[PDB]
Amino acid sequence: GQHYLNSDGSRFVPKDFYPKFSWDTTPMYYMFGDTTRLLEPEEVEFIAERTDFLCIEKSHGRTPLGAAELGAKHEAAAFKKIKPDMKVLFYFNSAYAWPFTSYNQAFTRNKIDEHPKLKSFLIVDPKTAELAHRRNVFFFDVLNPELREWWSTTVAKGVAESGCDGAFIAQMHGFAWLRADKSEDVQKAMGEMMALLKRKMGPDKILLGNNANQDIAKDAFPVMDASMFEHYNEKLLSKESLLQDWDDMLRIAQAGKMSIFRIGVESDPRDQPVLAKERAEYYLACYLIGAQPYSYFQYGWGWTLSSGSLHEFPELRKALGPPKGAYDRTTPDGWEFTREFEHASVWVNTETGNAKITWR
Repeated sequence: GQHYLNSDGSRFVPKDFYPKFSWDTTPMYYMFGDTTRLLEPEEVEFIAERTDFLCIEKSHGRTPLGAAELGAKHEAAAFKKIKPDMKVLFYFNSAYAWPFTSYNQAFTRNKIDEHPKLKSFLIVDPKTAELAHRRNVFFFDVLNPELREWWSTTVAKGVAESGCDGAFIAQMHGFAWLRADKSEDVQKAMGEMMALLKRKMGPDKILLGNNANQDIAKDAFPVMDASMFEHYNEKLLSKESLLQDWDDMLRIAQAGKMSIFRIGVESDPRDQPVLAKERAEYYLACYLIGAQPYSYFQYGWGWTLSSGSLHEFPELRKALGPPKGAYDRTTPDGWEFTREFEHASVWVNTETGNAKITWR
């Protein structure tokens, strides 16, 4: 047991800048933000005890501090005072120009016309000859080389100003459905933009791409250090999608990269804390079937500070230990899966949505 082993028995060799990893208990990732407030010291202590790897969300602290990158800067420092080697990621969306950081402050109806260069980075709706938008939030255009340069420099600036250890990049799609005849070009452009960002952050920084297991992200995946399975709808939680998650987790590990297996109970078929606490065994089991070295579980019912990060899910603190082998599909075409760890036996039926982890 001298080196962490992927489920195929190959050795996983982490990069020197990766977060800590252990099988002692369930490996965790946390992700949260609150527009209205910073974390209290006691909340920082709570989360720090439970993870070595987290991300501050897109609006955090914007009201008290005036800009969301200042929320990130504040929490990164607060966490690192406790655990200096905690890894804290800065969030930035590749698609929606959320106007919550100072960097994106111009992307509002009342300011964007005064910033013609920034405005020129945005997608136009042909039906109106006006900016495309979703509820008054504008759309970056990844096909615009000037946008790729500006955005990648901006994210690197946010990482540097906030003292974070890398970036969480939301969205890989580049609004391809708005220019479907250029879908392949969009995929390649996303790769180019991610590659610019990876270089501009400099050494020892983590690049995590949300849903970068998907085909649309194939040109971006090589430069990523990590990828998240967001499970953003019921379809992505189907028995077939979970089997695909497990395949993808192995492929990501074989590439030397990290995965985050994230669950939001908001996509469960069924009061959110009660439901999430009841369903934790099932969703944890789904992660453990496929878990790999330098993979992490995230659990809750959303992305705000109140969406689960501050609740105790007791299963996540129980002794786990290294896997004894890859999972077994109990019957070759059935939907029962098992896996044995040093301190636990995992059983899940992903067709019926039931599980049992026997902790030993």
